[PDB]
Amino acid sequence: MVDAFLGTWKLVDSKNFDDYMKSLGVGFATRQVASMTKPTTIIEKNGDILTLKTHSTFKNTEISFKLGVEFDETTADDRKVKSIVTLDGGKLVHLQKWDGQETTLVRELIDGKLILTLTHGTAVCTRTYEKEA
Ligand SMILES: CCCCCCCCCC(=O)O
Repeated sequence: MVDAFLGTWKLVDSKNFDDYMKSLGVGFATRQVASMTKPTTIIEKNGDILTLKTHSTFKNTEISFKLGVEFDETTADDRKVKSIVTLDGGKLVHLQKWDGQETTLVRELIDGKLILTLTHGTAVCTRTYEKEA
């Protein structure tokens, strides 16, 4: 039951993204630009294959995956990670692993908004997306 996630979403609120980027080792100049960007996230499905696009004026990313199947991913900050996306309690949980480190990207629907929670180390960032029609 991934169907409620599908569509086009626009960032409307961000808390502590600088704290998350610093924890990942992102350089101050990239943090500047990223702090002022309002990405568009598009989530599409074709059968068992999900595609997640993140578009912005700064960086674009795209991944395609099947739920529960590991994949190789190159992140926006140029980390080469082993990724798995699963559905857990109605949340879309994206785990990235590299160099014995982990970060989670959890997406949940609350009151029709998409809440993305990013955790690395002690850093927790919350990003709120709203559906575009
Ligand atoms: C340039 C820093 C990149 C950090 C990793 C990707 C974070 C995604 C944020 C989002 O989709 O809203």
